[PDB]
Amino acid sequence: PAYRILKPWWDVFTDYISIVMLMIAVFGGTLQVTQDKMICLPCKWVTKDSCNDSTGPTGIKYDLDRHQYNYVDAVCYENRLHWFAKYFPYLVLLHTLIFLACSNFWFKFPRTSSKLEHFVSILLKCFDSPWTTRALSETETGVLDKKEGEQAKALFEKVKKFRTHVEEGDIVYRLYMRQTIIKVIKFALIICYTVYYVHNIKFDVDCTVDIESLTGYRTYRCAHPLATLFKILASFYISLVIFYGLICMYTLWWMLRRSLKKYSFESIREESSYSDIPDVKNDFAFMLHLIDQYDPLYSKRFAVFLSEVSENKLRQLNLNNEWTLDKLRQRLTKNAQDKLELHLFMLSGIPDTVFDLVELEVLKLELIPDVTIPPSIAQLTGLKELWLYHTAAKIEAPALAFLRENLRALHIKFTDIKEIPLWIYSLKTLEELHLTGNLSAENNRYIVIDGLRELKRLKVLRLKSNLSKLPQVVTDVGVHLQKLSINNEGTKLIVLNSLKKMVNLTELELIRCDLERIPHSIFSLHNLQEIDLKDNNLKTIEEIISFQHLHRLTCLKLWYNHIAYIPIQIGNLTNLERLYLNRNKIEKIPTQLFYCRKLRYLDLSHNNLTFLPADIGLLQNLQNLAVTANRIEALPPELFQCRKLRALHLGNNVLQSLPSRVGELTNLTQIELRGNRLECLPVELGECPLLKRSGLVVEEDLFSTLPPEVKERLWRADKE
Amino acid sequence: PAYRILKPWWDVFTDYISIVMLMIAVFGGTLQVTQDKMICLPCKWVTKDSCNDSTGPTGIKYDLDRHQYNYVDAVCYENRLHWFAKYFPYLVLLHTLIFLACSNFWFKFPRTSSKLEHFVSILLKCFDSPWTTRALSETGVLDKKEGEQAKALFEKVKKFRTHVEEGDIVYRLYMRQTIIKVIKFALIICYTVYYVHNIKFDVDCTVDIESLTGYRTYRCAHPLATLFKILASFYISLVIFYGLICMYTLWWMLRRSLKKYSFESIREESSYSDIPDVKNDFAFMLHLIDQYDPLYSKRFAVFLSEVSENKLRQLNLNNEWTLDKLRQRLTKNAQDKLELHLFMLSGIPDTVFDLVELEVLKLELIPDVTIPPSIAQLTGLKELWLYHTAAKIEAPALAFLRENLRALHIKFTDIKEIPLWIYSLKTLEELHLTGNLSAENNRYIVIDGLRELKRLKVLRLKSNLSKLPQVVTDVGVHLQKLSINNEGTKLIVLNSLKKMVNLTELELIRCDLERIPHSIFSLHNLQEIDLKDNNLKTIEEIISFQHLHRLTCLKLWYNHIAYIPIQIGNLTNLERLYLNRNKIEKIPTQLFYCRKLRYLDLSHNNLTFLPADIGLLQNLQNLAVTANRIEALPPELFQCRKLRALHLGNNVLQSLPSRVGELTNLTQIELRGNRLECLPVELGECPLLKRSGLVVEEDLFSTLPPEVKERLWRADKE
Repeated sequence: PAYRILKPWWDVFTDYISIVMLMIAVFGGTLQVTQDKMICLPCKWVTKDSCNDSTGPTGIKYDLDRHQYNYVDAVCYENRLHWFAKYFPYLVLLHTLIFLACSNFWFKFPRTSSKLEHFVSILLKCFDSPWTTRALSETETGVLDKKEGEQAKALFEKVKKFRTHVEEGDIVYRLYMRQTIIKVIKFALIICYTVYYVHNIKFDVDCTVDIESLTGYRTYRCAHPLATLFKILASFYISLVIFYGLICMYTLWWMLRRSLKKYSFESIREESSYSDIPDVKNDFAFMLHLIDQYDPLYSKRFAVFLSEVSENKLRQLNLNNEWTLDKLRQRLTKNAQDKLELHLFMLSGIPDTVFDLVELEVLKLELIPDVTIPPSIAQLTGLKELWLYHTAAKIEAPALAFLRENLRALHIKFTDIKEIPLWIYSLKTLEELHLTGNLSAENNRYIVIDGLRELKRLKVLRLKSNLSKLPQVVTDVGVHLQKLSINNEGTKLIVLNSLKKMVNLTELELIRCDLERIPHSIFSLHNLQEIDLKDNNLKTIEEIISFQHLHRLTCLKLWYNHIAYIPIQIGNLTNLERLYLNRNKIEKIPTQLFYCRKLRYLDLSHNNLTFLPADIGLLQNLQNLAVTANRIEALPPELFQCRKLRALHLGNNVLQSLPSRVGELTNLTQIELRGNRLECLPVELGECPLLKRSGLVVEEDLFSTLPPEVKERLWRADKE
Repeated sequence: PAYRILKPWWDVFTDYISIVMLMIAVFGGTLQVTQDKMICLPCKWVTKDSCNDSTGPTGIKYDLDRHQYNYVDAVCYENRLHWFAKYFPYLVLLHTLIFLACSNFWFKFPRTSSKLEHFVSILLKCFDSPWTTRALSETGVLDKKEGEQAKALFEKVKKFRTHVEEGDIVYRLYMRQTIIKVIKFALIICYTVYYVHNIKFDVDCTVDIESLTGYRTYRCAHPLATLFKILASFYISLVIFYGLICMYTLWWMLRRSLKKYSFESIREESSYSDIPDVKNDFAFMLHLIDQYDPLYSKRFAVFLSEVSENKLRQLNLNNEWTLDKLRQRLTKNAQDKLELHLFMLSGIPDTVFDLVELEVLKLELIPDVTIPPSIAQLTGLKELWLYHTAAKIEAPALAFLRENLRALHIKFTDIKEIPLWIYSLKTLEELHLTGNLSAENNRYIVIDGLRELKRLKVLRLKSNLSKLPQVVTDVGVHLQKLSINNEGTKLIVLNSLKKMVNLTELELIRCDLERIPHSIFSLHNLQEIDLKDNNLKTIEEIISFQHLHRLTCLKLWYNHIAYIPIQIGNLTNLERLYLNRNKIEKIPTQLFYCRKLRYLDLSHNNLTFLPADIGLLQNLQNLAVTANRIEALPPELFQCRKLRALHLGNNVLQSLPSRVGELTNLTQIELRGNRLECLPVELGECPLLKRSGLVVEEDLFSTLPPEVKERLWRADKE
């Protein structure tokens, strides 16, 4: 079958030498059996127990009939002919048979026969893999048949299983080594003893077989016809045995000096450049040096298929066949900005059809190990946002230039600096960046982001890296930043009075920065209009008067802090358009906060607030408000003065009764009252047009107290 | 075994000769084993160890028993008979076996055998290819799968050619085998024909055994000597024949130098020039196949040919794409033209030339494409887009396009992706260019043929131009519209543009001027101007625009203009003006002196007020001040009745003035992004405005009276 490739050249030569020696053995045996005789004649005069050997001549007569000739020849042949010459063909036959047995014993031993057949078959079908040729075709990738992809995946699995199963055995090598050694030693024996005894084949033989009572003679001389022929046959046989021994020594040295238990594949990965080709362990690399002696092409083809880069490409082609464009545009979803976005999570790579999703607007990556980005992403022109999460993705120069002028927002969440690609700074049209993952590492701080300056158009910079310091580079790029945002996730952000350098900062948001106060740099940042200081642990905030520097100060947030009182100086902060001070420890409300006549949106939930002053109606321009989880017990009438108010959130308070003045508020749309000890509700609450039952967040039992007309009105307003 | 085709006629003849030689050797060996003896008679009258041999006849009695006769016969046969005469059949057997071994060793040599089986298996399937028959028939329906198999066969042929042409092993082995056969035949002719005289029927032996026999000389008859003589004569004749054949083959191999295959006959007959000579160890195989049957060599040359591979790829692509899928993919572009666009295809499917309804064709990364005369079958085409698609043209296609192409879009990553024959067009009017073409010492040389477009009237140069080219300046003496976008590169004109007095609309996008050059003032015929993203901060140069007596539209948006110079009041001819994404904060009253103004965009600015002169612009129809800081709408805004779309989003509007219903002509308004509180009830009297034109949220929509809600739903519905 395929066993021809197992045998090296020196196996063919030895097999044919064995065939020739077996043939001469058979011919010698069949000739020696039916025709070998020994013609003996008596010696009349015997000198020194040996034959004397000393009118027309006459024939001597010995008075012996033919039957006596037969008897004496038989006896002389039986006793006085060397057993070496008599049994030559059978000895040669035995030597050839045992040589054949040693040659093919492993072929007939079922322990290793399974390994041999499995290895040769798998090598054949891997040399027959169309994927192997395509792997060296590149020495851009095409497409693999989905069925051929399945076949190649199954072949990969079977090859890995066979490697693990066979690299551990280590018996075939031992068997062939033993066979080689046995062949060498047996050749040595049959070249020593045969040549030692070869002179014993003589044409004439003197036998004194000591038979007189039946013959009357003592010594006899005999001619054996086949002595010349048998000597020639023995010479040819021992010459062939010498050749066999030469082959045995060659094979033994080749196997011993090579040390072929490990195969390095040192040329193929140096020529095809596939470093991901692992070396072969014992009982396997010997099987591969054998094939190399037959043909190294099979070795190269099999090593290419054992390569891991080949595995990556085959798996990527399987994925490319696996995904379809229609289902991709089906799964495309609206992101937090309601733009067409599909989060790429738990995916090793990217199918090649998805790069036809030209309508993609926002992208999100997650758990993708360094996927290659072909310029086919250039089809996805609308992609203005990207969310990088734990992915060291790799792009191509056309795709790089495409995303340079097609990306305006970006969101990086890297577990390491290497996960952020180096050519991101060439994407200079980027204006919104969202960084995550610690880059404030020791002795390499802010070195990679030194290229953030080069993003000249960077205008929104969201940072979550436990920033304990404001970088000089981030400060310099921040002079043209319109909105900077830093999330210290509990770490103490420090500015070293360098935040004031970013004068053109139109908005700023610091989350969990543990500032506990507002330095003069923030006040010196006059362009701030939207500001947040969440989880800064602020205790005293009376310095917000310096926020008067912010002439167009609109939104101010100091929520999630230790704040327990509100400065009277916030009265001079009339510019405040939006405010968010929840999750603090404030217990009262001062009359000065009501001077922020531009205030429109508010949130002061989860505080110890216990009353609502009469000047709340002075803040008419409010439209949304949240005061959940406080100590408010009654609704003052002035609270109902804010007619243009639309949304409310007043949960988890100690309120007990609801004044009918809530009916005065016509513009109300949503209101939260769940978490309060109310018993009866005024009917006027159901006279607000924009307010509906869905807008009215309140307990069901209190709603049952209202007239059924109010219930019907709320439901029928909810219907349309 | 398919190796029978590997055997030339002389190989089979040598095989038959060796078979006959083996048969006669076996016959001689078995007969010599069974019957070869000598019958000896002693000579009583001996002269000089020679038989002198000098009343009815009486027999001679030599006083010898039978066993003595047997003994003396054996002795003389062993001693006084020539070894060659006795061992002739075994020498013959040795010669036959070694001849067979020299015949088969290369077949039995695994190194050569692997290559031989690989070559024969590849050649058989090449002769079996379903595409070889078609290709040699043409010297047409092709299933996709058979095309895949043909391409795989091309790949395997290339692999084998790369792998084995380095060999030079089988040739050397066969040369050595032929040399060995020839020299061995010569030796076994010489020594045999010399010693053949030794075979005689009768021999004389003076074996000198007298102590046992008592005689001097013995004459023995060998019965089989005549038979062995006949066998030897037949065998030597056979050896002569074998040597003739071997020497003929050796000379023939040493005559034509089979190491290189000229490979010119088929390339000249079937017209496939890309069938070059194969190397050593491959020209050997091709020569041997030629010896057997050159039909298989011709069937292999096609898949060695490179025109064949390209034709097979083209055939596979054309079969892959059908008319129905192309008509399904036929869409409409933004120019209201029926548009079919193709991207990253190997070639041109020829089923496309039945869709005459196509008007705009777009090519993108479709390499090695030539434009066939079949495009004359498609006359409805009017725009061609070549995006990094280096295309060559055939004569009828270019002739048809010269009278049937009007607008051309060329996008290139390199100069050579621009075909040089495009200049010969004479009905081409609109041209759009995409790609850098600046150069050092040879700047703007590819476009030296741009002059050859005398029908060019509309031009667009997005070519990374740091300078205005000379040839474009020359060709500008007949253009109508010139579009320039240097992709942020600063544009240099420097008195090289004013010659184009025929220009009516000039667009300078991202030219990075930062200030308007003087030459543009020579364009009296200029009517619509754009200077987007040119970092313009001072725009006083418009004082010279009084020369432009038809200056109707203007756009200076995406710049850094801090203020509006009052001289705008002189440009009454302006009817539209877009100035968004600028740093302007105040609006001088002279801006409202251009009563012809109808459209205006002031988005993304530092504006905080609307002057009461806004009503002086009665012709105004559309406005966009989105992302500004306007607090309230002065009722003068409502003076302009023919307002038709307003964009007030992302502003600080607190309430909508009740005069909203006065503007009957209004068709859209934007109010999301503004600090609005309640929509006025007058919003219910809008004649043409609908919910589609009402850009506002549902929570502010609920403030509308339910009658207004019903009216808005009905207007949106139909």
